[PDB]
Amino acid sequence: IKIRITLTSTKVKQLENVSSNIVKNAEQHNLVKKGPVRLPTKVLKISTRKTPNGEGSKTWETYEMRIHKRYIDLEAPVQIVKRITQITIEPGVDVEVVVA
Amino acid sequence: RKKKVYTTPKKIKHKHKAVKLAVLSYYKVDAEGKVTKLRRECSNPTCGAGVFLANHKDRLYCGKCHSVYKVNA
Amino acid sequence: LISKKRKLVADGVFYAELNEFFTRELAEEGYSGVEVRVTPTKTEVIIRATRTQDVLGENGRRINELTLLVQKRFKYAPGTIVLYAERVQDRGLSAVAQAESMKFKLLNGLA
Amino acid sequence: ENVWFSHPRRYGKGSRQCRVCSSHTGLIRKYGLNICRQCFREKANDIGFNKFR
Amino acid sequence: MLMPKEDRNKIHQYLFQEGVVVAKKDFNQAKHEEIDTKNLYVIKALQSLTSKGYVKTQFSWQYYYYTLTEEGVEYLREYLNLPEHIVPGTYI
RNA sequence: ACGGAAGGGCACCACCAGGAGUGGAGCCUGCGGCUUAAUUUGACUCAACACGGGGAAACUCACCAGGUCCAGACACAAUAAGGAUUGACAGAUUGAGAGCUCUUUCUUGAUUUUGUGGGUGGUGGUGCAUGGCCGUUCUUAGUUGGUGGAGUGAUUUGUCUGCUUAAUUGCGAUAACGAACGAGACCUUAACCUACUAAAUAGUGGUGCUAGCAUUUGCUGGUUAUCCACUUCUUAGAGGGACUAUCGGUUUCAAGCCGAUGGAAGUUUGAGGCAAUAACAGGUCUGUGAUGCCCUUAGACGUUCUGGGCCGCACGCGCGCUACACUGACGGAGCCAGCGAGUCUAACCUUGGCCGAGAGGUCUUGGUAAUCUUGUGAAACUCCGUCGUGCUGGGGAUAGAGCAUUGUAAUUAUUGCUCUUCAACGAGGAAUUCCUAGUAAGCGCAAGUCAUCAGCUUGCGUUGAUUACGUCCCUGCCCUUUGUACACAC
Ligand SMILES: [Mg+2]
Ligand SMILES: [Mg+2]
Ligand SMILES: [Mg+2]
Ligand SMILES: [Mg+2]
Ligand SMILES: [Mg+2]
Ligand SMILES: [Mg+2]
Ligand SMILES: [Mg+2]
Ligand SMILES: [Mg+2]
Ligand SMILES: [Mg+2]
Ligand SMILES: [Mg+2]
Ligand SMILES: [Mg+2]
Ligand SMILES: [Mg+2]
Ligand SMILES: [Mg+2]
Ligand SMILES: [Mg+2]
Ligand SMILES: [Mg+2]
Ligand SMILES: [Mg+2]
Ligand SMILES: [Mg+2]
Ligand SMILES: [Mg+2]
Ligand SMILES: [Mg+2]
Ligand SMILES: [Mg+2]
Ligand SMILES: [Mg+2]
Ligand SMILES: [Mg+2]
Ligand SMILES: [Mg+2]
Ligand SMILES: [Mg+2]
Ligand SMILES: [Mg+2]
Ligand SMILES: [Mg+2]
Ligand SMILES: [Mg+2]
Ligand SMILES: [Mg+2]
Ligand SMILES: [Zn+2]
Ligand SMILES: [Zn+2]
Repeated sequence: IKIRITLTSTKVKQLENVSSNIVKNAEQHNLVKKGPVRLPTKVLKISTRKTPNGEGSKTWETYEMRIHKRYIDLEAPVQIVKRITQITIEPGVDVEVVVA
Repeated sequence: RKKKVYTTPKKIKHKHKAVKLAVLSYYKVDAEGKVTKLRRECSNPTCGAGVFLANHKDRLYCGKCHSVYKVNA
Repeated sequence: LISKKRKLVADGVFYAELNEFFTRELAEEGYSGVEVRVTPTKTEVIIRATRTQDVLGENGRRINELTLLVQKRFKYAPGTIVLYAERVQDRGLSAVAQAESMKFKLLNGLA
Repeated sequence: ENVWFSHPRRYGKGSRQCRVCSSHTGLIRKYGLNICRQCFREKANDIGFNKFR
Repeated sequence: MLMPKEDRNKIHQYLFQEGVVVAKKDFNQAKHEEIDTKNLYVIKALQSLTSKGYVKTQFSWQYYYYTLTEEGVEYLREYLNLPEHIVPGTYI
């Protein structure tokens, strides 16, 4: 029934908690799956002069945002599908469910 | 800021205030009592025969189709 | 239909604009931060304050005002945005709150 | 009139400004956040940007 | 500032119906969202309203959040010719 | 605090031993002065001068010559529906289909206009009136209470003679005891895991289909719905691992130091982030709808339109890019990375096909991205040849002409391309900068600014040396003792 669930968070602990509860749910329902594939955590860099004005030693500041992306592939009926989208929500964690 | 010269002409020249001419809305009326019409009106179906064209000279200027009607008697 | 990078920086800018709006509006009510939990069926916004009674107002009037402002500003649909208020734990362990208290005291004229 | 705001503002430093300070100089246009560098340094920990190295 | 009565009452009836209004601080926009009137007219009408105690403002990143008071809702009732207790933005 | 006083200990923003250099030429860029209608302005030792993320056509923009608008809220008074006021075709006028203003009349109808007060705005002044941020003193190891003790007191001890350490880090000694901050611990990153979890958005092997050469099994390849199996390489998540381990020397024989072995890793493993007290009358009101005061506030210093300028050049400095050639230029072949960015109510990164010498144009395609651009087939590099010590095929400014692209607009060339012109420069004087290993240096690539414009910056990787592993001689820092007629403190 070919569903992909992608999770695109910044918080590794919340993301892994979500992944763990999803996979153990699918395992106690005994659903075939491709395990949680962890894509490269992508770093968003922004380099800025530390100062508002221009004088001083040219001190630079690199701010980073680490985006962690996981995906899981499930074979599942419509009931388990609708309840899985009902649940597996935590703050700061964004989900995308797509069929086919 | 040193000073302002205003080498421009002495030209504080702001325009009219929609010059306060006297009472208006003259079509005009006969003695007891038939009415006539000054200020020949427009040719548009949107004009409900209540808007006066102007007549400056060699041109009649509208008020409803506020500018576009121009063939002069 | 937006990339995840820009999606997340938009989430961050949304949180920041909300924080600034609330720390300008509800300063007299002990605004000690906000949380934003998006979800299927809605996004909920949990304000953490002290004077929750004054944040609510009568009949949730001010909460309705703020929900409408947020919706109109951020182009949400009516019903897709919800606001909750919560009495913050450990009022003394919140720097913004004590700073606002200092501000109001120094403005009222205390030393 | 029709000359009050005539000049196009489709590109250049006049087509953009900080969504906070309404300033044209020093824009961070990366990732579509459009914030001056100063206000970015102010609001980074709120936006989710942090220093690690 | 001078503006047409239909536009002023558009602003006022939208404000009475909703309870609030948000206006980007972008003059020369010529089209407010959710109102067919100029954003300049919106902003300055509600500014005139602010100065006489009826409505209140918060700028917050160039957006002019406006919300009305009891004086404002009573004034707008008297102005829009509506009955006593018709509807504010105060329904539970 | 200072000392051309002593003692001890440190630093390639100091030196030694050297490397690459800059200063010398051309050009780019910033600063000054000069010029100018304006050539906006801030910043002047380190701690100003490729800095204001400042690569300015317009905007940006603050400056100059001019022209509009009002966004002057609100209150009061006046005028005033026998009309407050608004707008307007055409012509004159104006750079200008700005009624801006005037001619002429039309249009609108209480929102306004005039005045008074009072506000609003200001890249206007004050950074010596402030906030916040940053930089620096200061990348060193220093700072502080409580209670006791010394002193009339300011103050001191604690916070130390020695040894040690990168380190007031420790051993310890001891009128001090017990604490705190900083340092360290911490966090991130780079290096190890053939051990865990797995994964057509990363791979590998085999088996099907298939191309070629050999044919005797084999070798090289392709192949999305051929599946099967796996996770060494790749990705991460949880964990392990190094703690100077073991051994030998050296030290009151303590802290610790040196050498060797093992190990992926033994300079606090490497590089960073965070980073104390006290201060500068450092910078910044030109980041802020952060701001007091002053000024201005409708022929406004508000705002906006047009056009110029910020590039203007007899000169002087700073950061840099090109080079002065054979360890080389050119032409062909060979041919290898990594950090990253990318389209929504839009038009981004663009493969492939065709056209064009070229730039580039066009028809399509994929990608909201570990999947597509992109193995980013980068450059230096290597191999074959041409040249031959000749300001030469080194070098490529300065100029002429043309073809394209970006953009409303390129004229004081935006940039790209083609041909031609082919200047200085023959290794750089007094001086002076950076640097101790995957570092210097060479080499290019991505991103930032960005419609276009890199010679700049932030990072990435590719090739990869010499020379110390020490000292306090110069320039400075730290602690102690000492002298001082210094205290804005040599
Ligand atoms: Mg030397
Ligand atoms: Mg050189
Ligand atoms: Mg220094
Ligand atoms: Mg300009
Ligand atoms: Mg201009
Ligand atoms: Mg101005
Ligand atoms: Mg100062
Ligand atoms: Mg200051
Ligand atoms: Mg005492
Ligand atoms: Mg005593
Ligand atoms: Mg004491
Ligand atoms: Mg095969
Ligand atoms: Mg031993
Ligand atoms: Mg370290
Ligand atoms: Mg400031
Ligand atoms: Mg300049
Ligand atoms: Mg510099
Ligand atoms: Mg040549
Ligand atoms: Mg070659
Ligand atoms: Mg690669
Ligand atoms: Mg030196
Ligand atoms: Mg670029
Ligand atoms: Mg330019
Ligand atoms: Mg620059
Ligand atoms: Mg050394
Ligand atoms: Mg003496
Ligand atoms: Mg004295
Ligand atoms: Mg002297
Ligand atoms: Zn008509
Ligand atoms: Zn800003």
